[PDB]
Amino acid sequence: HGYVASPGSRAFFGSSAGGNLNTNVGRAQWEPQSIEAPKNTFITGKLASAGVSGFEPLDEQTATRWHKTNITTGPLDITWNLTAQHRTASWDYYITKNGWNPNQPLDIKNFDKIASIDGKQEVPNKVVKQTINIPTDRKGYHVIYAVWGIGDTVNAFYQAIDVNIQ
Ligand SMILES: [Cu+2]
Repeated sequence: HGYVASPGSRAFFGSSAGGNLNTNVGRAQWEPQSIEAPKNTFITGKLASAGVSGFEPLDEQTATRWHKTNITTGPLDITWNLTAQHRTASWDYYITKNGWNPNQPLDIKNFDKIASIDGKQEVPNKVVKQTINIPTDRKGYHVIYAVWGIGDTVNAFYQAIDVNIQ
């Protein structure tokens, strides 16, 4: 169990720790760490919630619905907080392509992978800091999809992150 705290994930921003910068986020208000589903679950319109019961409000998609963190292209520091550390297989990061439609349901086919870090089947610390590169053809509102793949189960934790790139 864990979430991306920086840049704040869509779920994290729903919690008091995230400043309640997103409203009406269902279970994300209290447990943004709990978005757990089998690996390779990428159902169109159900990426933000990973299809998980109680997280449905996260799946709404418009250009103005969610709070964005202002970022630049190039290096971006990602910080996860884990409320329950687990042996880890992988960390994968995707971002929406230039030209994607922010008023349409999220579809993984409209993202590129942009980083992949091997967990080496070890147990990470409760704060995990990684650096990924944001490609320079991205400007404006984009969604980063951060995926923590568990080493000793068939599951992953899924974190949609709303960013405004300038
Ligand atoms: Cu857990």
